[PDB]
Amino acid sequence: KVRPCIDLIDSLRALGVEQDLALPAIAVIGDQSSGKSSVLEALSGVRCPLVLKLKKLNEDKVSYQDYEIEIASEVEKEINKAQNAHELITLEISSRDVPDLTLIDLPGITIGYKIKTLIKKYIQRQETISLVVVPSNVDIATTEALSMAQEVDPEGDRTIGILTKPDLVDKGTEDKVVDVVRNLVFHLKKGYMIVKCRGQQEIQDQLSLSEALQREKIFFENHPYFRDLLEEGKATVPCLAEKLTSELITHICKSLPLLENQIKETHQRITEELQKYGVDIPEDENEKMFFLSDKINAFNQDITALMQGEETVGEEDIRLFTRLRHEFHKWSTIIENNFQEGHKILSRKIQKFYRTFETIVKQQIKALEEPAVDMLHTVTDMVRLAFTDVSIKNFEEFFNLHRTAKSKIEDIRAEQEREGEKLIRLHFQDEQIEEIFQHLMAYHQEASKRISSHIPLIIQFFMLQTYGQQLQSAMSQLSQDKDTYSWLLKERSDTSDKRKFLKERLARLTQARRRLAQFP
Repeated sequence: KVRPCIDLIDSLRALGVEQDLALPAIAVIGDQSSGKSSVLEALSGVRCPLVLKLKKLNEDKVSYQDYEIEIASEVEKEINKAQNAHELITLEISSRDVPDLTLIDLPGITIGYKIKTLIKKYIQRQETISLVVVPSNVDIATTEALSMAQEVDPEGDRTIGILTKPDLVDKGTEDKVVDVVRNLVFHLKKGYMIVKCRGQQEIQDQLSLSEALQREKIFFENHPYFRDLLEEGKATVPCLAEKLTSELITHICKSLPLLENQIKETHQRITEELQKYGVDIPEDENEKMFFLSDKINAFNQDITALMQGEETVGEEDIRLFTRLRHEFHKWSTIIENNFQEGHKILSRKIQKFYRTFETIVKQQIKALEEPAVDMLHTVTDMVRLAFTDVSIKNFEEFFNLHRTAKSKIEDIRAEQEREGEKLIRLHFQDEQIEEIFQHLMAYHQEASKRISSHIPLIIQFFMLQTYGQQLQSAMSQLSQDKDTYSWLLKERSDTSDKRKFLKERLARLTQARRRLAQFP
């Protein structure tokens, strides 16, 4: 309760988690000449977002990005150095008088469009308490500070007001200031406080900061309007310090369960989104082999589905096997047309008044040779298209795997298609082997059937079965050649990087859980 509640969040902040996760905080809103700079001086005792981690010392540190310096006089120079070097700068101070309190200071309001958005970036989170610093003589209605605070915190339930430099309050309107601090104008759950600090003329001398601590108490003890606010514990820096730490702790404690609820669901969101980008490539050579082999197996199964007309397809389209059945139907029609036209051609020679007629049927049969070979070509093209479309679906992220697959797909096409043409072509050399009209016409039906049957079977044999077979064999052999694993498993840098960032994000999220679970 004492100090740990604060130690908790700040280390979660040091985790770099704050980008994935909202951490309980007091954000310090600065105005134009609000003198906020001086108020922090009062608490600390000594621009892109500054984190003030304050710890009060018996026994008796600055970090820009990764690096740090150690000592209290030198602090001023280290600050301005780090800046020149929107990223968090943390400052940890420890002395007997400094409060136990962590604040985050933002650039004061005034390329301005950007500062609002930076400020809004912190303020809009219901886990942020907006700590508004405005000079007390100016109307609070006009101040940009409150307006921002109000834009984000409509009900004033996460905002705290600091009125500054109560000297320059126009005489006659002291009671208006008192109504604001007493909460009578714009109502804040967490309230108002008023403080007096280092003005223009003392910052030039820079007389001692602890002497100023005694300069407040006599300003408020003697002031006729504000003496009443001190009796009510709403005036001075030491009072301000106590209230802030009281309020911070109350916030952190209130916030915890809704936060442990928030980390879980974020963890999920990252892990769900992490799924879409595959998995890591194993360091171990053997695990590498199993990884590649599994990838080969799924390619090889998608190829298999094609071979069997089993592959999963769209509602309108049809399976490759079926598309080849339609080619094969077109082919039968070609046989049918060839058969009858040969019938017409033969009657035009027999009643034109033996082996002259044998030759004529033979020529009618040979004419089918090119339809057959075209069909060979037409079908390999379909399968090649199919096989490469599988290689796309499986190996896009692994371009060498895809490159290699394509290469085999092409190499085995050239080989199988050659073999298929050979057998088709040779089939039409093997073929040279009114009672005459019939004998020839019956001979003609036999030959066609032979041809109508074998040609598709050869096409199917070489360009679908043997083709798929060999390719699968070829791919499966990649797993034997270990010194190519490094090349084959090279993957796209785009998704390779996307995964890398998420794993890092998820890592920091996991540490967070760990430290949060440790605390109770």
